Amino acid sequence: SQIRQNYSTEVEAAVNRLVNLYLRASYTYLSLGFYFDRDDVALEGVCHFFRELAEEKREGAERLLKMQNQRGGRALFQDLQKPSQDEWGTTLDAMKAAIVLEKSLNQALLDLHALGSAQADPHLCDFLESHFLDEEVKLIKKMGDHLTNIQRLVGSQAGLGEYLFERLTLKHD
Amino acid sequence: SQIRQNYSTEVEAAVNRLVNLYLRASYTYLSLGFYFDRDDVALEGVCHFFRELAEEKREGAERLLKMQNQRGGRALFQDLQKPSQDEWGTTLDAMKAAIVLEKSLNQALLDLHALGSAQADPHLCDFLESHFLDEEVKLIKKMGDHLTNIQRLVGSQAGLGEYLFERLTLKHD
Amino acid sequence: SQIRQNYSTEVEAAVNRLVNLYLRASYTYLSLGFYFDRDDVALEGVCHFFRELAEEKREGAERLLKMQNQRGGRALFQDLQKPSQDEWGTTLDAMKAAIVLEKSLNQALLDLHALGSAQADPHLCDFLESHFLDEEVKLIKKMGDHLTNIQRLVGSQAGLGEYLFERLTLKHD
Amino acid sequence: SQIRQNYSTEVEAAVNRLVNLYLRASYTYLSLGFYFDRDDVALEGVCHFFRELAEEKREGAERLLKMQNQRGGRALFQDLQKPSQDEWGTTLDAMKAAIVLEKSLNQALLDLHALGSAQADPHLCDFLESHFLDEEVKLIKKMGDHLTNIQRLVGSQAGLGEYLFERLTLKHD
Ligand SMILES: [Pd+2]
Ligand SMILES: [Pd+2]
Ligand SMILES: [Pd+2]
Ligand SMILES: [Pd+2]
Ligand SMILES: [Pd+2]
Ligand SMILES: [Pd+2]
Ligand SMILES: [Pd+2]
Ligand SMILES: [Pd+2]
Ligand SMILES: [Pd+2]
Ligand SMILES: [Pd+2]
Ligand SMILES: [Pd+2]
Ligand SMILES: [Pd+2]
Ligand SMILES: [Pd+2]
Ligand SMILES: [Pd+2]
Ligand SMILES: [Pd+2]
Ligand SMILES: [Pd+2]
Ligand SMILES: [Pd+2]
Ligand SMILES: [Pd+2]
Ligand SMILES: [Pd+2]
Ligand SMILES: [Pd+2]
Ligand SMILES: [Pd+2]
Ligand SMILES: [Pd+2]
Ligand SMILES: [Pd+2]
Ligand SMILES: [Pd+2]
Ligand SMILES: [Pd+2]
Ligand SMILES: [Pd+2]
Ligand SMILES: [Pd+2]
Ligand SMILES: [Pd+2]
Ligand SMILES: [Pd+2]
Ligand SMILES: [Pd+2]
Ligand SMILES: [Pd+2]
Ligand SMILES: [Pd+2]
Ligand SMILES: [Pd+2]
Ligand SMILES: [Pd+2]
Ligand SMILES: [Pd+2]
Ligand SMILES: [Pd+2]
Repeated sequence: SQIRQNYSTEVEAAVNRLVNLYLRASYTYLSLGFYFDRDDVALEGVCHFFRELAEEKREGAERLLKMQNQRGGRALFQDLQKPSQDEWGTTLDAMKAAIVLEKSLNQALLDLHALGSAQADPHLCDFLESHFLDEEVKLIKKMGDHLTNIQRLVGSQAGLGEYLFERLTLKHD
Repeated sequence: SQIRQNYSTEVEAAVNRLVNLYLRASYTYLSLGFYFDRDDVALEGVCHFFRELAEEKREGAERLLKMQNQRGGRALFQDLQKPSQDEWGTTLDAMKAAIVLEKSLNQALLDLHALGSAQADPHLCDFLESHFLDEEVKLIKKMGDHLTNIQRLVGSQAGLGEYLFERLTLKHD
Repeated sequence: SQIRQNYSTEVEAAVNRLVNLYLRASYTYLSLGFYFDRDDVALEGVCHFFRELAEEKREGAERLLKMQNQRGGRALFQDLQKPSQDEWGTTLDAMKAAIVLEKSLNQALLDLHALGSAQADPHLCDFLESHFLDEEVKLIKKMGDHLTNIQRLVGSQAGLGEYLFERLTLKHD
Repeated sequence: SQIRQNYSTEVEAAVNRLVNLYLRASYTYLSLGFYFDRDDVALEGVCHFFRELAEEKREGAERLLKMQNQRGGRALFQDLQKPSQDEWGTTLDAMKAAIVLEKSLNQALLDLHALGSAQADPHLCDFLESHFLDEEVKLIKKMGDHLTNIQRLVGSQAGLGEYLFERLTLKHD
């Protein structure tokens, strides 16, 4: 209790929930990544795109935890539920699932920001702005762009389009 | 009056008060620093920790003054009261006094931010966020950590614990 | 099914279970790390030791998943249960909990190796040997050493001993 | 006979057979490589992929021979039969033939390892593990991945898919 100042029990609880959501997202991306690495799926560009996102979500959770400790709150961890699917279908299906996931994280961030604004907590506000809200927007725009390109490349020749997208948009170094 | 825009007389007065509080804090840290440099106290790690904080508070006051001029307000200086003590007791006593001081500065920042939000002044809001609120949080967490370690090192052997903290946590380059 | 060769359904299931155990361990270390970063605990050496172990357990899970895909098995993820404690007591308590955890992972590795030897699967054997069994042994020896030193430093002056261990054994760069 | 120790006549014979199988494989890859270099086939990415595999199989045979001499066994060479085909069809046909070949080599390695484990010959075991079993697994996963991508790229437009795979997956420096 020695440092805690202007940090409500409600914000503290909502930051712990958000941490669980970011770790859940990280776990979802780990599964997406290993799915595309299956010898019967074998799209390497799609597998590391999803593995970079896993790392990013884990880092987001870690930033939230550091902040919680900086404000004198107490981290409380809960079970992490498994990803929503065991098999993720096509690149199109996966990118759709990813956007749905990012939008749910975005909405949780907005819900937390609204809470902090109602709680008169400008530090929370500035933290969430500078570290999460803009990265989320940029990420969702990128996924939106990917999805449009995937979608354009379907019809008639789906195997061909899925290969070319991975080779020409996704793949790497 | 040629540039001043959306900058109330109330915010202007509160920024001048905050400048006085930061200079008061800087002066308090100058005294803490020279106290630990006394030949009958002689803890050099504690003396420069407090001298870096003096510089930081002075710079915070200077940032506020620059902003006041940028917005077309007018700096007005008042007498600076002397620090609350002439002798600061133990490292434990001093770190406690320092935390009390930072928390009072933090609360003044929150009070100013609330004022600026009530005044519809988003520039003030962004200024205080990006430059003061987060640094204050980080500083108070660091002092909290120090205090916990000091506290742990007492009982039975206080001289020994105060020496070891200065040597092993504080001291320097 | 195009590549899978000499890889039983039993080994595949046991590798998925082991992956869950390594991720659980990683999560346990994340919680231990943030616990020691609390302003009312404030032992930084203990916090990053535990954060390096979190990364190591995550990497172990990832190595297992890559192997599973190399052999044509299918990764299946389950819920990750939360760590066994919300508060981890002293450095001594924490190091004890860590050793218990590593020994349970070690035993799971031995159980999997025995399975693979009973299944006539020399690739599994060589994989587990070269990548997990020796690292586990080395890690447990290191934790054992830490625990002995912690234990030596208690009696009479526990706060002092816990500070000195963190400063002189643990802490860092 | 001056050095030979714990090395059975049965293992020695099986190592000579395995050497013949690796040289046969190397010869098969030499033929696959020159087939794709025909002016009426002309897929350069597919031709050097197969030429790197020829070199790798030759090196595997050479490693086995060196080991045989290290253990005091005697290399005995037999006729090398010609590859199973004179013309290898499409890239798809060829990659399928390659996987069949690697899996037969893998099975021969497992059969030799089982022999050495039944013969109480831990050196053989460690040799085969560290030098052959893992490389074989990794190679077969890579071929599996290739085959999946080839397969995806067929239907309707086979010429186009075979060109794009060679250009975008296979080809080189
Ligand atoms: Pd506290
Ligand atoms: Pd991958
Ligand atoms: Pd990648
Ligand atoms: Pd990847
Ligand atoms: Pd990658
Ligand atoms: Pd990348
Ligand atoms: Pd706000
Ligand atoms: Pd905000
Ligand atoms: Pd704000
Ligand atoms: Pd003016
Ligand atoms: Pd000094
Ligand atoms: Pd100093
Ligand atoms: Pd000094
Ligand atoms: Pd100094
Ligand atoms: Pd310094
Ligand atoms: Pd505002
Ligand atoms: Pd603000
Ligand atoms: Pd604002
Ligand atoms: Pd398969
Ligand atoms: Pd830390
Ligand atoms: Pd550390
Ligand atoms: Pd740390
Ligand atoms: Pd660290
Ligand atoms: Pd380290
Ligand atoms: Pd074995
Ligand atoms: Pd083994
Ligand atoms: Pd073995
Ligand atoms: Pd001999
Ligand atoms: Pd060629
Ligand atoms: Pd080539
Ligand atoms: Pd070639
Ligand atoms: Pd070439
Ligand atoms: Pd090459
Ligand atoms: Pd063996
Ligand atoms: Pd072996
Ligand atoms: Pd062995």
